[PDB]
Amino acid sequence: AGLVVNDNDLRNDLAWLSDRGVIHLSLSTWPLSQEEIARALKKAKPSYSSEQVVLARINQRLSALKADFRVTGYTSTDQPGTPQGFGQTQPADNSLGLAFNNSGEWWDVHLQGNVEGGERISNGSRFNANGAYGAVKFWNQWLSFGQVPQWWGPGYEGSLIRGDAMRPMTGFLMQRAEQAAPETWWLRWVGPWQYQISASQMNQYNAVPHAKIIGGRFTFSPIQSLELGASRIMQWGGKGRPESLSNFWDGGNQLAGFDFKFKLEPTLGWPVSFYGQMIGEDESGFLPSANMFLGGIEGHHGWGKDAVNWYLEAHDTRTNMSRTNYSYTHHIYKDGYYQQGYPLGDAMGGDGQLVAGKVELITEDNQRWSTRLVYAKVNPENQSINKAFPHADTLKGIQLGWSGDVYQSVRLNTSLWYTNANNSDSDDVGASAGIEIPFSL
Ligand SMILES: CCCCCCCCCCCC
Ligand SMILES: CCCCCCCCCCCC
Ligand SMILES: CCCCCCCCCCCC
Ligand SMILES: CCCCCCCCCCCC
Ligand SMILES: CCCCCCCCCCCC
Ligand SMILES: CCCCCCCCCCCC
Ligand SMILES: CCCCCCCCCCCC
Ligand SMILES: CCCCCCCC
Ligand SMILES: CCCCCCCC
Ligand SMILES: CCCCCCCC
Ligand SMILES: CCCCCCCC
Ligand SMILES: CCCCCCCC
Ligand SMILES: CCCCCC
Ligand SMILES: CCCCCC
Ligand SMILES: CCCCCC
Ligand SMILES: CCCCCC
Ligand SMILES: CCCCCC
Repeated sequence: AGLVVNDNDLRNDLAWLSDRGVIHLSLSTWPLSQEEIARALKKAKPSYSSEQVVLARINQRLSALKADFRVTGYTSTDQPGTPQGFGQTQPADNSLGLAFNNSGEWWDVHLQGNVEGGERISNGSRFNANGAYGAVKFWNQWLSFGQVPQWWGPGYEGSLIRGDAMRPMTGFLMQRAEQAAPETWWLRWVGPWQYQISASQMNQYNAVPHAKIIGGRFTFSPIQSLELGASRIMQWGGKGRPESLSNFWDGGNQLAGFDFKFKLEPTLGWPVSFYGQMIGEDESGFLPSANMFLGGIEGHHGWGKDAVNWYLEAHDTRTNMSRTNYSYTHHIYKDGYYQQGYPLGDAMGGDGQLVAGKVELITEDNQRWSTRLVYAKVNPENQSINKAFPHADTLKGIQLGWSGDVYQSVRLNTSLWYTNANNSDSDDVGASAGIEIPFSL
């Protein structure tokens, strides 16, 4: 029960089911309420065997994720050269995680400890409690405290406003549990809708210590084919900053924009969707300005009993696809829209252009083969505020992956990549490998 933070295997399986019309479920605001996954599963309409295979995997995964005790591990030769997608940015070359889990009807507790080797992202200590939260449920709302990662929007490679490519921040978070449409007769048109609010404290944020990220996101689906999102973030507070309830208003540094996802299955019967996101650095009342852009197209197919996932996605984190040295920059918050050098927005940082494609096959067996190509111009102004991509570079890379159960429930995750670069700080070739061991108590 409770929150379900960024998992990549889960998301792709849910997205497959959703875009094929077998379930109806928003996947553009993480973490997801499990109670909302459960509801969509109870009104699931499969018609192929491939679809029953994927379906059965959903609860199996949530059992894995929320097992009483869970040991996780990651090791690698080096940092990947290209930026990584949803659920795929590791903060160190070598990691080891121990988590105690417990949840019920009205509670979710995830006590997570991590120890690290060969830091990529800076920290106070090689020990940390990232991902660690406790949550309680009341009146269909989940209230959470901890270091919970989020994902805001329909993109697979990044969120332009609140992503994953950075250490999760300590704070409060609130959400609907079940996300049904409003009962009120004159609001029933809105459809399934969801809010997320969060107040967080930035870590080691030099230029203005203890800076807060306060934010809000709203989504709704008026028709099964269209989801619409809105989200806003303000960088606020800190040492030498106004921190009054008064100064805290909306009328700091702001980011704000919209996203959408349009499913084609309900009309053309194609298990294909397209999506977009537009976040701006300034706000013209109702619309944003100084805009970063993101768009993509995704498909989801059955083979025999196997499943195939693919997406093609383009990002532009310049200002209006031309102007540089303003995206993820600020004049008060001078370290920019980054924690410990790593972007709170898109994995690239600001002023970046990115096209990426990914295909993956998933066996009945639940082996998962993947292939990923990417082209990326990054940090053209060699901005120090971005430690993810310190230098102006053009990246042309390929990344292969394999996921599979090795022994009973012990799962192994490998990766292998090559990156053509002009001035990277990481080996042109490398390989990583992760492990998951769930235990009962
Ligand atoms: C003390 C240094 C951190 C511990 C690193 C352990 C990494 C092993 C992961 C194995 C996965 C195959
Ligand atoms: C000492 C740390 C080195 C860890 C490198 C392990 C990478 C193995 C993955 C192989 C996949 C093809
Ligand atoms: C068996 C009941 C255990 C409930 C523990 C939950 C306490 C953590 C809540 C923190 C949310 C702000
Ligand atoms: C039923 C279809 C099975 C064929 C799958 C072969 C293609 C996977 C290639 C993986 C390369 C990383
Ligand atoms: C079972 C489908 C054929 C397997 C193709 C092997 C290629 C090795 C890719 C390894 C990626 C980590
Ligand atoms: C029946 C389950 C056994 C599967 C074992 C697969 C081992 C893959 C290891 C490859 C590491 C590079
Ligand atoms: C300095 C560049 C050397 C990179 C060595 C790591 C690559 C290991 C991947 C292949 C495993 C068989
Ligand atoms: C057996 C239940 C343990 C719950 C721990 C909660 C910590 C606040
Ligand atoms: C079902 C009653 C619980 C209300 C708790 C309110 C938390 C601020
Ligand atoms: C059964 C209702 C539990 C409410 C918990 C609220 C704690 C803040
Ligand atoms: C169960 C509460 C976890 C809080 C961890 C945050 C400390 C930085
Ligand atoms: C059932 C009425 C809910 C009120 C919230 C309306 C969502 C925009
Ligand atoms: C550099 C070490 C490579 C290990 C591959 C199994
Ligand atoms: C009853 C709806 C609550 C929304 C909290 C912002
Ligand atoms: C309460 C959600 C706020 C989102 C506004 C864009
Ligand atoms: C028969 C399918 C071939 C797939 C090549 C990647
Ligand atoms: C991504 C592999 C091709 C790189 C050479 C331009």
